[PDB]
Amino acid sequence: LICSISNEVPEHPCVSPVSNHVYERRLIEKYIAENGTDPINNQPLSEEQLIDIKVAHPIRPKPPSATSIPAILKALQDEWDAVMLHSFTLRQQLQTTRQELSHALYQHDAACRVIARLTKEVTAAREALAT
Amino acid sequence: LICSISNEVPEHPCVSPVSNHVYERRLIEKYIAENGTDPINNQPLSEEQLIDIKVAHPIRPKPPSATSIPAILKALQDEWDAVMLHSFTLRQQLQTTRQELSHALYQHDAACRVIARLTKEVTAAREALATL
Amino acid sequence: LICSISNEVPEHPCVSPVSNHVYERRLIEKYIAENGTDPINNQPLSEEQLIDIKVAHPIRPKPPSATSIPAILKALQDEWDAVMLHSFTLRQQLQTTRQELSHALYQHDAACRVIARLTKEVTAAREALAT
Amino acid sequence: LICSISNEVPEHPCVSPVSNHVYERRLIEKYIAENGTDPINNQPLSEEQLIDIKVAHPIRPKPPSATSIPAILKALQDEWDAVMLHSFTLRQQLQTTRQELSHALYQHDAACRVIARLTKEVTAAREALATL
Amino acid sequence: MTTEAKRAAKMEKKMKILLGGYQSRAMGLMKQLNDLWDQIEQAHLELRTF
Amino acid sequence: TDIMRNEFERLAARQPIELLSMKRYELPECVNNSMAQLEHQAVRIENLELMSQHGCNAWKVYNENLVHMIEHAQKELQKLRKHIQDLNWQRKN
Repeated sequence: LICSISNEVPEHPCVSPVSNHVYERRLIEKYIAENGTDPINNQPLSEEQLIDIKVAHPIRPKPPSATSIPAILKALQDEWDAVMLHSFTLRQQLQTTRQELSHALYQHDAACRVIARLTKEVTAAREALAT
Repeated sequence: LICSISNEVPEHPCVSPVSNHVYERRLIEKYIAENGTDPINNQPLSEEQLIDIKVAHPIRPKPPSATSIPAILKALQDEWDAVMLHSFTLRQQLQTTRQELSHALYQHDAACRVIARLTKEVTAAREALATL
Repeated sequence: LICSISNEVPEHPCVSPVSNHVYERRLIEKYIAENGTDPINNQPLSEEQLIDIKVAHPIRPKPPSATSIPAILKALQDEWDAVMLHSFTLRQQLQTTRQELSHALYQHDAACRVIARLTKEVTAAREALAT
Repeated sequence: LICSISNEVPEHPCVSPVSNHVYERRLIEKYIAENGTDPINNQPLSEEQLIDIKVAHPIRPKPPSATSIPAILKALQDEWDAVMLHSFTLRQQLQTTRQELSHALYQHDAACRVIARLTKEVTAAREALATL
Repeated sequence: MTTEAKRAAKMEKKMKILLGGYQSRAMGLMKQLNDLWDQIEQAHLELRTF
Repeated sequence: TDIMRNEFERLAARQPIELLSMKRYELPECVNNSMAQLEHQAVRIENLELMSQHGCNAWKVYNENLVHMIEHAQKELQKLRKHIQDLNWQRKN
């Protein structure tokens, strides 16, 4: 139902034979032109290998207050703002996730050291109780 | 949203990578188990070739609405494609109106000289007769 | 090179077999979907008679300029506003030409009725002349 | 902008209405005079089937301009495809690292319980050996 | 302009009350899809984590 | 790792100031814009005829599709809950 690059609702879906997943024809062709392999599996894939699908011709209802002015002025501007700020927020979250991964790996190594110390403490305490 | 083989609403969608037309996992599985082919085009197919429907990736989608810039570009393209034929509707009719206008003006220009000749002849005959 | 419907450069052209005309698939499709005929020849044609043409080399993408996109939006707006007026002037002129054609036809109808009285006067003149 | 017979730039581009792929009048006409068939698909084709001199007409041709009508929209489409393609790879890494974050936090609290138990184990062993 | 602008704006409000129910209905359905698409991916977290 | 689109988008975001849109069509040099409003109001009055022709049928025709697409998601949610629960049950024993 969806495209597996653009997160859209494809109008001409094409599926790959090496990794069976529906992609939009435009993004899949651009991906094949960039580097000749599948995006998902990174397996050998060409434009000729792709097999176009046929579908329900899926429809969008243009709003009742649709004109050249509202389409040109307000709609495209809303689309560009929703693109820019969303990409910016995603970049910020990516930086934060890297920082949190760093803090998690450090805390994990610290736990490993503490456990290694208690392994030497507890077992010798047990031997000393056995003594 | 539907299954092409049964025509019921698939609650387990699986699309095959040969002749994709969203099919029921249960029905397509049996169709492959009876014979190793795709139901529509009769091309070779396995159950491993099939893949159930899944969320594309961690890129989050939004519904297809009028807001979408792609739907806006498609709508602008359709609008221009309608305006193009709207232009032909008037240019072609002008091409008949102009031909009729040329023919009617040529008939008027061919008739008006003879009408002036009639306006000459009637008064010349009247001045000839009244003089005698 | 130019489809004889939209004037646009055909990206998926198809030829009509009843009348030799390379048109645009979508425009011809809508024309046949309204009425089953050819827009140029008015001959009976269907969808299945259409023969999809291939023109792979001709495609030339417009590299408008480095020019910023904020100016490109106003470019598209200006062109749409100009195309609307080019379509307005192309219809008012047709209506005026049809009106002028009828207005010339009315005099074309009156002239031959004046000619009847002229011929009657000429017959009267000869009828007096023979005597 | 090339003929499909000579590979020369056609000055009078005609198309045969069976397997149309623009050629030039001279080469296509000579190929028809040799044998009345199309050189591309070898189908039946005649001289009268060929559509000749270009069609500049009711159209008022606009040589491909920079900033006029549609190239801005095609460019917006090409840029939005890029925005979505970049969002794909960005969200992929976001979620793929989030999975590691979740597994790491889980294993961190799990191994925390390991020391929590071991500490009291040593603590009991200390008083055991101390009392003896 | 003002004659036809009043026409289409009146033509919109016949559809803006007509489709306006389905607009908030389709808006309500899309909010539920976006509600599940977080927890569905939240299922993807707790699968490979566990 | 994107084309110039990335540079213009980041400049427009850091800059934040959204690109100038079409403020010509609505106001109506003025004769062309006026005839544009005329053709556009005619196109709009035509586009509202083909909407009312079908009307509320086309909206519910996609609304049924909306609910049908909705159901599969909760079905897969049930599958996922069940698989995780079976895993936890095995770990428990």
